[PDB]
Amino acid sequence: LQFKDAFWCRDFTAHTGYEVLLQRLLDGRKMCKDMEELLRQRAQAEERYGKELVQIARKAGGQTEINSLRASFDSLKQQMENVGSSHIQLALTLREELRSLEEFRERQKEQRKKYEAVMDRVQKSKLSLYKKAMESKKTYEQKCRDADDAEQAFERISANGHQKQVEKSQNKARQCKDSATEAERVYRQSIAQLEKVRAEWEQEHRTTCEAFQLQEFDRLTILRNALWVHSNQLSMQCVKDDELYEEVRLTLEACSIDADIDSFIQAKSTGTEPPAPVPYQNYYD
Amino acid sequence: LQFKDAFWCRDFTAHTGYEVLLQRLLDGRKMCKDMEELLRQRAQAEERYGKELVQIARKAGGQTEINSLRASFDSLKQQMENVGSSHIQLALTLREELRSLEEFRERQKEQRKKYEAVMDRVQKSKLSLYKKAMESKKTYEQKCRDADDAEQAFERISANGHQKQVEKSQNKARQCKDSATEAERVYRQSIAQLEKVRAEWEQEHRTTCEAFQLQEFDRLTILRNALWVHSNQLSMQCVKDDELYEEVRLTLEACSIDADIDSFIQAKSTGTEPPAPVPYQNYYD
Repeated sequence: LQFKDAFWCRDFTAHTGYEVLLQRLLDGRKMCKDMEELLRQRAQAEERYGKELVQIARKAGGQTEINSLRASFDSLKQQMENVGSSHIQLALTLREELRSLEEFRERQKEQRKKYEAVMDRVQKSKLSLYKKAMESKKTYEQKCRDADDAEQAFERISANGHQKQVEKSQNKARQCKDSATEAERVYRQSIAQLEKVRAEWEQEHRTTCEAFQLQEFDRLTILRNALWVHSNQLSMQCVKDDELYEEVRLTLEACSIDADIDSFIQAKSTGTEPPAPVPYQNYYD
Repeated sequence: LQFKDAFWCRDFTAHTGYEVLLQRLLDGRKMCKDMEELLRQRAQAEERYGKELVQIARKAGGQTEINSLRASFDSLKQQMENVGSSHIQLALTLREELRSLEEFRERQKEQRKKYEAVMDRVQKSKLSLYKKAMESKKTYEQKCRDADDAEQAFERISANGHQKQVEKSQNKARQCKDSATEAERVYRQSIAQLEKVRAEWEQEHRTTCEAFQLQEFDRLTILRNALWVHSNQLSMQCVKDDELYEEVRLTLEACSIDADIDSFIQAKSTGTEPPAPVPYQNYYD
């Protein structure tokens, strides 16, 4: 199905098809803004979260610990900062995707406005010339009835009437037929002018429908792609973080409880022999 | 080598080995607090981050969109709330791990204080009896020098001195030797009392060292496992989030651009034929 084949109106004076299509583009524009707002707020959350993780890592303690357990705790603080910075970078990625959608939306608005100007102009002219044609049609039909009455009035009083009275109706019927001829010419001219604009309107409408369908195809394409890219970027963030936390686990594999205890003893041992007992010392021996 | 075999002092009055071991337990207690503070702050970040994701999802728009693209956007909002709620649950998980370490830390302090009480009592008694023994040694040696002087005074005048003077110095020298003998028995007893406490101190020291080593083994074990659990819980969060974002991609695979355009046309189509042209209508037909 195409837009150009499904949004016509049997009513000559109705442009509901164009109104419905234009309303769809406005609804699509709102959808693009909502997708933009979600990216903006998500980016703000990621930056706030990422900065907080970095602050926790930089301010965390562990300075009284030594050896392999210290190296494992230091690894966690280091990888926390790496995750936090990676989320700050993710916020920049989301804001670039947001900027791309923002550019696409205004580009579509610019082109949409041009078609709106053409359609508004030709639709107003079409309804104006239709109004004039129906006014000319009414006048033409009244002038015909006026001419028929004048002719019937002439034939009536021309059977036993005075030449002066007949001459009055003779001229009145002639003037009425002249007015009917002129009203027909104006009516025919009104029909010709309306037909010229109707042909232009039909082509512009069909042209606009093809353009509006291309905009909708492009918008649905870029919005579906944006959701796919967004979901992948979030999934890629989970993979990056998992790899960074794995670095902590790898350090933990090198953490041996016995080695740390042996390391403390070797570094801080004060002596291996208890003090000798205090004996009695004879002052003369 | 063990704590009980490596933290002795050859100096009888020094307990640096016990002081060094006690300092290590205090440093280890600070390390447990630092691990507690990191978990506490990480939980706060996860709760704040999780709550923000839920609010973004609940307030996000998309109400003007229809059909499969709407279902994809609604899927993203739904999975955002599921991720946000999952992070709030993660914060509760972290606070339970934090509570477990807090309980372990205070249990160790309670037991540590008990060993400190035993060591403080026997070390002070050991230093007290040593001080008294050295005082008895000083008194005993002074009484001996007094006896030597009294004996030297007797030997001086016993060659050409008056019998009365010689007898007088003989009695003074004998009385001084008696005082030195009495002071010797006091000195010998001081040594015996100190030796009983020295043996008691040595056994208590060895007992405390074995206990302090068991505490260090327990602390290093629970802190190593806490880091392992923490890293695993964060990695499990990456997998949970990745599974939730995968649900969005599954919805996107069912998103067809042609189907959405066809669905809009079928629902909003206004007509398939353009309006007929307005002809000139002869009043006499």
